[PDB]
Amino acid sequence: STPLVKTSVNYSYGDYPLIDADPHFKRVVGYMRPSDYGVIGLATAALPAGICFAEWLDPVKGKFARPSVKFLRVATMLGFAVGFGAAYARSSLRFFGVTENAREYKKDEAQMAARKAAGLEPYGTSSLTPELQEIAAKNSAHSIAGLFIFPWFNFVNHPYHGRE
Amino acid sequence: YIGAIAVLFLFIITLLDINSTELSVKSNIRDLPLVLISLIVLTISGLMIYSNDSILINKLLEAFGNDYNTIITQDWFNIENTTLLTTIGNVLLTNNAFILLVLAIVLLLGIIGPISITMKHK
Amino acid sequence: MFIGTIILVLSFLGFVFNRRNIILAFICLETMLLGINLILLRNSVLFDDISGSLFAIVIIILAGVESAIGLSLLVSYYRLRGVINSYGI
Amino acid sequence: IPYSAETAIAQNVLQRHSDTANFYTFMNRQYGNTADKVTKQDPQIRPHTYQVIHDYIYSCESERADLAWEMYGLLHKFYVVPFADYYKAIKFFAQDVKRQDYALLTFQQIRKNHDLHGQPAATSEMVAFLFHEFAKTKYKRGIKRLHEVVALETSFDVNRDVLNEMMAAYVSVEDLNRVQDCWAQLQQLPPSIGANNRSVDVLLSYFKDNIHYTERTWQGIPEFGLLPTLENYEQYLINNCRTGNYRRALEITKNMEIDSGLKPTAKIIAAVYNYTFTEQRKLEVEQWAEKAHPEMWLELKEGDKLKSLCLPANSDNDNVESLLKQASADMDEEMSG
Amino acid sequence: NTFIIFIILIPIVGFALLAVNILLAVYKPYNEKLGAFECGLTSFNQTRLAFNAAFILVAILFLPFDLEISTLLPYVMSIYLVSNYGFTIVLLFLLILIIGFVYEINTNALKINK
Amino acid sequence: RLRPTETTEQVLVNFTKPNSLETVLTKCDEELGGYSTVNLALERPTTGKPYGRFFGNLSLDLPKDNKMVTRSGFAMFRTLDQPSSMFKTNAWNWEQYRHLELRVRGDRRKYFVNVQSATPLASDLYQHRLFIQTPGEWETVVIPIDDFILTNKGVVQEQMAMDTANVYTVGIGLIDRQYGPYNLDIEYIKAVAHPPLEFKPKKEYEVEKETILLTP
Amino acid sequence: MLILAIISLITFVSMSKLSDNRAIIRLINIYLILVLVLDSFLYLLFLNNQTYTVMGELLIFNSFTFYIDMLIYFIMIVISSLYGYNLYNNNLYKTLFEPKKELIILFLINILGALLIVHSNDFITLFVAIELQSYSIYLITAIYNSSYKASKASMLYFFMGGILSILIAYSINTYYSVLNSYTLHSLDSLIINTLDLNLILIALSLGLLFKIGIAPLHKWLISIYENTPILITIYISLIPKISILSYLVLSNISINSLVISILAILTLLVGSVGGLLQIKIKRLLAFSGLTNAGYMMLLLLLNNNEFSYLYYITQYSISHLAIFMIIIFSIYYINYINNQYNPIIYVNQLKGLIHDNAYLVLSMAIVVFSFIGIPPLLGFFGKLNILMSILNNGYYFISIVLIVASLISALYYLYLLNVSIQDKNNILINSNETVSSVLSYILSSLIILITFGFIYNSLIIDIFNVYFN
Ligand SMILES: CCCCC/C=C/C/C=C\CCCCCCCC(=O)O[C@H](COC(=O)CCCCCCCCCCCCCCC)COP(=O)([O-])OCC[N+](C)(C)C
Repeated sequence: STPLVKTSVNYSYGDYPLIDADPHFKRVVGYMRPSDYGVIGLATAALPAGICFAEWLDPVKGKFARPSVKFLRVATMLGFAVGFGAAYARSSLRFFGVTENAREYKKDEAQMAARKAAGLEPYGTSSLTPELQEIAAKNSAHSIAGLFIFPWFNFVNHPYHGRE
Repeated sequence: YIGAIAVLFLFIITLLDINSTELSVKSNIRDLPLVLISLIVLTISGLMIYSNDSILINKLLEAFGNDYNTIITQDWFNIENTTLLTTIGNVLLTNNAFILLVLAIVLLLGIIGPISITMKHK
Repeated sequence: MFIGTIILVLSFLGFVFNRRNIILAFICLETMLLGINLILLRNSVLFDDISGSLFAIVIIILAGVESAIGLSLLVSYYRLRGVINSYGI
Repeated sequence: IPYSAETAIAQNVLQRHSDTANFYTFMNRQYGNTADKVTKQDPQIRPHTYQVIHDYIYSCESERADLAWEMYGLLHKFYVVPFADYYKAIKFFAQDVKRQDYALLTFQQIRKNHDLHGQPAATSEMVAFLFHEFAKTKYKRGIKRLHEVVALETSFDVNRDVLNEMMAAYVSVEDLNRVQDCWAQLQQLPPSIGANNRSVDVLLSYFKDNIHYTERTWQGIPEFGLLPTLENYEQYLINNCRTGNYRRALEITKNMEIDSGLKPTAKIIAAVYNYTFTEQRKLEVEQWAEKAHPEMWLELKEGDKLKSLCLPANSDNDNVESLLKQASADMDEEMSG
Repeated sequence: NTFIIFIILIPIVGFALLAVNILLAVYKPYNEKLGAFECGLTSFNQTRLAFNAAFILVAILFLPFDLEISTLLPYVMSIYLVSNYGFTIVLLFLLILIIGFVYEINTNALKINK
Repeated sequence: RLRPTETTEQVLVNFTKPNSLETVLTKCDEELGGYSTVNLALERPTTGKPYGRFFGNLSLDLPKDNKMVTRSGFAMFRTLDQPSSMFKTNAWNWEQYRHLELRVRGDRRKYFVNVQSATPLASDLYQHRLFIQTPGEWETVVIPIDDFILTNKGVVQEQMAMDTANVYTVGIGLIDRQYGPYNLDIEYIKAVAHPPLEFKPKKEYEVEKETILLTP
Repeated sequence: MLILAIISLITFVSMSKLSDNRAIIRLINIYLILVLVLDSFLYLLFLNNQTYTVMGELLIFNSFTFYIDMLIYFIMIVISSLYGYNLYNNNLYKTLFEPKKELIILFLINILGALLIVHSNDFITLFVAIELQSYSIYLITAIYNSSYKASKASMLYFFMGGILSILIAYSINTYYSVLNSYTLHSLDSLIINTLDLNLILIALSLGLLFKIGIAPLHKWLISIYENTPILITIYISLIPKISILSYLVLSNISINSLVISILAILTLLVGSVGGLLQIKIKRLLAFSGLTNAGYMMLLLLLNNNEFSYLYYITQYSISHLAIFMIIIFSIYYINYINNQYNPIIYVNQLKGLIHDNAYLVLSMAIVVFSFIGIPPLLGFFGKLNILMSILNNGYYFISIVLIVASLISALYYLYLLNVSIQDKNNILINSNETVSSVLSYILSSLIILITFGFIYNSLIIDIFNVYFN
């Protein structure tokens, strides 16, 4: 769990304190606000609603025909996908100290306090060699900036989170 | 390049021959004048150097020579039986895994495209 | 590099002149890619660096995909499928 | 086997069991793999096993329409089929139940035999008929297929009748270029053989929503040396009605019997009522009818021919001309069956 | 160095190709009996032949699929060094390729005459 | 202004001129071992416009002097192949015509309008039959450009659109599988742009009417 | 968000009928709309011009890349709306604008290639993205292969782009041979001063700029644009140009380049003068794009040009989409259709359009004036930013060439309006069919953006000053 290269300490990505430069996927989902789940449901209902509204505005074959259940289900799955991506990005920018993250900061503080009390490592221990840990951290560093393009999440318990 | 690319080249050409379909041979004399103009321009560009060639052609002169042999030294810093393909796999799967995924999308394109432009759907 | 650069030069000028010999032009594309790969591999060997060889294999894969797409284009262009659809719907 | 037994044997297989798989196997034992080219049994010698196939071929319904195709194939491989039977099969495999793919292939069958074997060639009567059948189901694929067959034909040629139905085929698929192309070829022909009432009938139907070109088409009829017919007047009345000219339509119907002597029919008067989309203008249509055509109206009330489709109430938000398109488009479906 | 070789080699072989191509300027004007092809007559009576799109698709798609397979060779040579991270990357690579394989299976693009 | 010229017509086979015949060549099956004959005349009589004459015999007998052939008996004429030497255009541009009109007296023979245009293959031909409606009298038969059917070796093929930007030659030929003399008198062939909709028979042919239009 | 869309489209389109193409394209239209409106908050990552490196230094991420990315989604939404939504509900318009089964997948893969071009930080990633975009755009050009006019353009574009990509790879490998590196992070002021790698970057810029078609290699792409279907031409003539020009702007490898300046002047002159010699709409718009490309290439000669380039590329994208959509809408008001793929060819076919749809002609007049640069439209302000940037660096002859080119181009721009405001006595063969409400709304939104985007000039300037400095 010993880092191999030097990393920035308490770097400020915004106007809020840094919680985790490269938070884990389970970490990001666990630190998710109810508003983010509201966003997920909003998108999950919006794509089918968007399809229905587009059908109402301009029917495909002239006559108004509601889309078949297959299109509704595909739109529901894609809506859950886009909502989950937006929620993950919002939680990440909370971790990056860009938006308001006071409650997340307090939960993070209590969490590593409990972990240190239990006698564990701060960001986990891995199945990967330290070189692979560094490669994973360098690949997944700030990968949320490309949410428009590709999905990529940190599934490696690497120590390169930019904290003390 | 041989068992796939060249095989497919020869396959496609053989498809053109069994039912004899001679390919029409168009005249390139249409494009010859532009080649004339461009190549004369390039020769003139190489020509007005003249005096400056005495300090530039010499670079190529010692470039051609290369009359020194590389010295090969041995060391024992390597213990693992690592070959070139192993290093390729390591870099492509860890350092440049994103490139591997984008080439996966490229192969996906190479699968989809021929299907899209070769068959008439329904 | 000598051999790669000269293959590239010869194939490039074969492409520029014919330009209407689609079989031979596409062959020249393949040979120019081969000539570039040779230069890249030689420089990778000289520098003892893996990036040259990695880019070489990437160029190989891209060249294969490009060749597949181009041969599909030639199939569509020359109507290799044949017709014999006479007396049919 | 003896011929007399074969009559009852074959009759039991098809009409009583419809065992198509068994039916194919039986004849390969009597005549025997006619691809061997040894027998071409003449129906004229004994049209008994020929008839039972001929009866079941021309009796299949929409569900069994596929089955009629296989039985047609055996009828031609085994027995020589008269050329006059081609007309019945083409009309059967098209204008009879549902299927039009076999209409083209039946026409293609005449072509293949004429080119290779030497059978008598197809006449232009089928392509004129088969265009008309294609212009009923809006079959875009068959029209393109048949056109290029016509464009490279060394047996029959294009005449007045082919162009008329070819033009009608293109109106169904809405091809503004091909429609004008066929009109140029008809126009450049002498009126002796050329632009007829069928030509005007298609041409008016293609200008159904253009009042300007419908009118100039109407003045076209006197120039070509023609007198409008009852089927010709009806579409003109529809076109005037569907573009909001309700009032002008009545004067045309009122004065048509004076001008031409062609008394208005039920399919004319019911058409004017159907395509008038104003509740008061619909009333003025049924003002002369009670006192000029009393007997022939009364048989339209119980036949459900009259339809009271009109324009919405708070519909002044949209264009009136846009309403007439939607009202007439709905009315076209109601009169399609 | 490659640029230098390129630039100086361009004029020499360029002029050589220019001269050898100004040669065909007039040659074999193909005065062969091209009369039956400018009319539309056929003299084969046979040799129709056919090629289903699936046949040429098998031939063409041999190449991208072979590239997909041969891309697995670098992985099996470093399987232990990149064990779990590389295992996940190869799983994603294979799933992406199987997306295209599913495309070619569902489309039934590769089924020869039925 | 100074833009490329736009026009509604382009004469392909003009005839009606002292030279005329220099613009076209002929090809019968004498190129093969066949016995069909082709010959192009030039008639310039009075009380009318001078026209070309395209006659001959189309004996379908096979060439009993060789064996690799299977079917013979053609006779055609075409415009001279487009001279593309070093600098000129290369071919014809038909991107603003959509029609080709030709004025001709016909007979019982079945002629084909043959068009040669740019194509990846060599022997591809765009051909549409010349429908002679009125035999013995002149008719301006119009053929839409985007209705020619692509044929290679005489076989209908994958119907891809003509390359109207690059057209080489236009001609009329006989591939009719019937014996006997043939004749066809042409006096022009031109490609004509889209005509606006008209509702009169023609100005060249007319029928008795009231003549509402004021006389000049 | 794009990879998942590509995978889901392959899976769904595999198991769908041909009639579901419109519905699938609509689904992706709303999908991309929600991606923009719901994930737009990611712009908070780039306060004070903060920059990130992603995927092992293989990708770069900043406000410039984010803005080009969002613009590419907006353009993709508009173009995909042009395919999913039916302009007129009749069989003719059914036939003309019918999407292919794989067209949406190819579109998204080409968008992915363009974005990877914009976000590239390494020459290996740059080349891979270039090859992805090139193969996708070849397949886009060739997917309508029922005509020889389109087939010749497809084959020419394949071969010319193959030569260009080979030249790009050769330049990249020469750079690697010189420096044993594949990234620009090894280039500094000392590196440029000490060693002569300028020619390598000139060759790379040459190969990249020829892909979008600057002079003297403009004729092939102009022929391709002329011969491809117009719904394909609207896409193939905007997105690759945006990707290449954005990569060139962010790379910043052509400071005060004599070769780049001369080629930009040549491009401007050729585009302006050759436009005067055009009677076809497609060729005229191709030369218009050439002139705009020359204008944007003039911005490659100086630093701190992010605002001017961004403003000009956004306004040009909007105007390009608007002008092609106006040409598409005008198809209904002509008496005949040239081809199934290109239904309108000559500018003369638009003659008298003011008597069929006066407001369509008004919108076209607005977009043409914005192309010319008449205030207060967005085109004038983009050209003004270009002029300010070039005068800040002392390129006076370049400014004179720019002004002369604009004045010359105004002639063939007003050619369109003068033809369209004529009188056509030939009445239509079609009447009263209603045009699509969604596409009409999108066109009107584009026109209103062009007309009244100058309201937010100060707001955009402040946002740029706070997010790019
Ligand atoms: C509900 C979420 C929907 C958001 C989707 C946005 C898609 C953008 C797409 C296509 C461009 C259309 C015009 C965008 C305006 C520039 C915004 C900006 O301010 O430009 C700056 C950079 O200025 C520049 O360099 C030059 C920009 C050139 C603009 C040229 C067009 C002028 C006319 C447009 C005026 C807007 C009219 C709105 C009427 C209500 C980027 O700002 P930023 O990176 O800090 O993030 C912005 C925060 N955002 C992401 C929430 C929006």
